[PDB]
Amino acid sequence: EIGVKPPRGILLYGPPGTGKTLIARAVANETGAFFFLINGPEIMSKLAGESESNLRKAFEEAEKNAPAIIFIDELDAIAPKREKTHGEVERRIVSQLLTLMDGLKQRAHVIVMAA
Amino acid sequence: PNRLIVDEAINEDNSVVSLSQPKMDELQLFRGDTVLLKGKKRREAVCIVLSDDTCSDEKIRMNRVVRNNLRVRLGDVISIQPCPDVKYGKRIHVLPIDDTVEGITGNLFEVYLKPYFLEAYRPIRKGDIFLVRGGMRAVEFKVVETDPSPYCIVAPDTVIHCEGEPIKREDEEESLNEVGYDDIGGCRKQLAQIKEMVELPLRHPALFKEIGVKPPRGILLYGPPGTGKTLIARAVANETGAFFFLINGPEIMSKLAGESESNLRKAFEEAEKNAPAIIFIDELDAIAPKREKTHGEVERRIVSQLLTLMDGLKQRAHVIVMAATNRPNSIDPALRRFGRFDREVDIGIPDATGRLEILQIHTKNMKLADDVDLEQVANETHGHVGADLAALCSEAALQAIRKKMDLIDLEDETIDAEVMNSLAVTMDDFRWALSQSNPSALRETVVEVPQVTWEDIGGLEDVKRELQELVQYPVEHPDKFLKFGMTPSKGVLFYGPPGCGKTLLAKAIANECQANFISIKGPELLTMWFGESEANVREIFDKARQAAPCVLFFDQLDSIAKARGGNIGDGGGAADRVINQILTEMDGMSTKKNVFIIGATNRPDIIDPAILRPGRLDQLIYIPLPDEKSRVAILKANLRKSPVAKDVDLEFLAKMTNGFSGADLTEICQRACKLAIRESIESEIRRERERQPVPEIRRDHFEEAMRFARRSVSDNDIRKYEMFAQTLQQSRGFGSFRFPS
Ligand SMILES: Nc1ncnc2c1ncn2[C@@H]1O[C@H](COP(=O)(O)OP(=O)(O)OP(=O)(O)O)[C@@H](O)[C@H]1O
Ligand SMILES: Nc1ncnc2c1ncn2[C@@H]1O[C@H](COP(=O)(O)OP(=O)(O)O)[C@@H](O)[C@H]1O
Ligand SMILES: Nc1ncnc2c1ncn2[C@@H]1O[C@H](COP(=O)(O)OP(=O)(O)O)[C@@H](O)[C@H]1O
Ligand SMILES: [Mg+2]
Repeated sequence: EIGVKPPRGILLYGPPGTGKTLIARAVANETGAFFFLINGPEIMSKLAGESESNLRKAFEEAEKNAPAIIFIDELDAIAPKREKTHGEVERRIVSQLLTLMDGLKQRAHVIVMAA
Repeated sequence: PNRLIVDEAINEDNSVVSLSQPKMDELQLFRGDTVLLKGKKRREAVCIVLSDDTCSDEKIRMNRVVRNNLRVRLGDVISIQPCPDVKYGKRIHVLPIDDTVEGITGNLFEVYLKPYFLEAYRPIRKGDIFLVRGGMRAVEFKVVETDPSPYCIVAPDTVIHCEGEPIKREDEEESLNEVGYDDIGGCRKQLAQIKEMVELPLRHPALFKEIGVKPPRGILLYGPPGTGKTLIARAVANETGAFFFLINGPEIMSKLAGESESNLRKAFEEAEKNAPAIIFIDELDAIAPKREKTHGEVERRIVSQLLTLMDGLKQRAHVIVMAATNRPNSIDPALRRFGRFDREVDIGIPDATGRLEILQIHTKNMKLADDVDLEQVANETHGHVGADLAALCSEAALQAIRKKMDLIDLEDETIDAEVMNSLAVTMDDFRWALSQSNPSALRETVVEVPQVTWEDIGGLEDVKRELQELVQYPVEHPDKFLKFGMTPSKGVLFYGPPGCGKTLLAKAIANECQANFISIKGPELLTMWFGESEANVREIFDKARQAAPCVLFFDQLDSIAKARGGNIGDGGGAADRVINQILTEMDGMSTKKNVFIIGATNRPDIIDPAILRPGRLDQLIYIPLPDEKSRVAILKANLRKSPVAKDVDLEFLAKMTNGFSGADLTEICQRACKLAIRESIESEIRRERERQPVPEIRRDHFEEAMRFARRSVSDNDIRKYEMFAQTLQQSRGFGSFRFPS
């Protein structure tokens, strides 16, 4: 009705153990729209190149099964500060995540949540 | 004459234009001919030209479909030219829009294309979108192949096939939402320069060949973050139809030896492969610092690679390399050479009209009420940058949303249409968003607003007028000073006994006046380091110079400014060296920007006279102890909000309070009200005690109040301030200036 931009990026931050994963599971159990969860350790465990494919496939499936709830638990694993980082694979994953974040055209009805 | 104002059609379908017959004679265009139209972002249209008796000479009548094709709206300007040599079509490929054929399972060809193309000889182009009625819902099509290309006349023999993959709504929405020259506000002159460097050689290279010069291939953009450098780059790249390649400084940088060089080489290889291209290197400052300044060899290696790449790039390629930086002085001077971004284009903080344009751009899609006024928001956002303005609009939308949550039920999926239509952006929403938004030009100098207004300040009417005039006359009336050919005054110093309103007169300007306010505590700028204390002075003035018109306020200026050379204990001359840095900033060899310097000092005699000369702090205003009339105004101003008993005679208090300062009167008001708090608290407690009053402060509260009050400034102290103001009078040409005869 008002033609505005919904906030696609939601960032939950705080001391650990507070229940961000608890909120993640609560959202997953109780959202009618499609849900798919990705973890920082899970992405980093995968070899070079396949993590690229995993992230792209996850986002593609999310926008395919619209609406979608994209959750990245332990985001700092996959997006360490570019000012202080060494791994080029991590740099490329940061660039890929940035591009995919900018990719949404808002007709995908896909929300991205970070803990 | 070719340029035409876009006008509404009356009976015209997708392939006819209705124009004035006199212009048909002027342009030598005959009825029934096929005509070529070009619009914004490189869109071409072929139409059968017709004449109309009701069309204005400068206007062209067209329907919605072609305007949507031509990406032009009513009031825009389009080009009209003959389109000869258009042959009949052999085989044309059409493809429908995905959202127009949802649920349609009929034969697209027979139902839609045949009635539309039956014996009509409609001209078409590759990429055209035309709307055809019929069936159960009007169907749009996208023309993807034309034989011949890109123009053909659809003859009856033209084999028309519509099979294939329907076009997604993604490309259609991108075409409308692709950035362009319209999405830029507040940078018209810089945009014109960039047009001259980029668009003109592409449009008319014949002029450059005639004069035999090669236009520069590099444009350097510098300004505060978010001012629109990347947006300008993308807009100029999209309008020229050049492949926009974006490079960020951090992601090029790598720990491995030579990897950043390889990244730059590969990027330039991709740009030279995909031509025309416009390389954009954001954060150029971090990637390419000064080779002699840096000690890490990788930075100098990156700079040398960039030099060799941009030098070998100029092989008559169609690639233009532009970069954005916050501070151009950090960039290596080897880059500033001929070529290698040989021209620098400056993007600044948006002005009032510029930010008004930016708000109009960012609210064109948004629904707005009739109560909301855009010029108001343009005024109130004093130092906001365009990105901040877009965030402001979004935050106001979410403001309306959080207002209207309580009406809508999140549980049910059903939506009410009237509740939906009620939703619109209101002025209150912009006010909230502005209250919870920051100016990025001043985000570093952030401070709370104590909310002081000119009506709050009691007395000082002559001094109040001068502050209004000095801050307002240049910015509000710039042509008037040009008419008289003299620059305005930009310096004020307040000296007086403590508590008389020196800080109030500055806290009023921070709110009322529409000028940026950067606030400085006295010893704030000083640093224990050798070269930082003077550097802090430089950066604070640079911040104020950037966000002009700005009011720079030096509270307790006596600490910063001393008569110089007083003693060797001043940090080994560091204190006296800070003076010299301030002296050049106020009055040095730089163009006088709209930076108004105000200083509030208690003791002015210690101030360096080089500060107090005209041109730095030219107007010295003495704020005395309030007089009988002034003390009345202070009392009324303080008790304006508080409920006061009618039997209180505020004029009587001012008569007995002979020498009390301004803060002394405010203490009495606070003390008088403080006792009234004590009385109401006890009476309320007594009511609780008995079970198991004073709506306005009475005159009885005042009588016990004054006996606690006292005079902050002694008689001897006033004499010192009184002595100083007398010297200024003695310095002037004696006697009231009387012109002879
Ligand atoms: N003319 C006045 N009208 C109204 N209130 C005043 C006036 N003068 C002083 N006050 C009151 O004095 C208090 C603070 O005074 P203020 O900060 O303006 O003093 P100042 O002259 O700048 O002193 P200092 O030299 O100590 O910094 C406030 O409560 C303010 O309302
Ligand atoms: N209010 C709560 N109710 C139930 N469980 C909680 C609550 N707060 C925390 N937890 C528990 O703490 C864990 C949350 O850890 P979390 O902070 O998500 O780890 P990390 O932040 O390191 O990923 C969950 O397993 C959850 O069971
Ligand atoms: N002159 C302008 N007109 C319209 N929008 C602008 C303008 N300047 C900046 N913006 C907004 O700022 C955002 C982009 O910020 P940008 O200027 O690209 O960052 P930076 O210059 O720091 O790289 C865009 O959303 C754009 O709408
Ligand atoms: Mg003060």
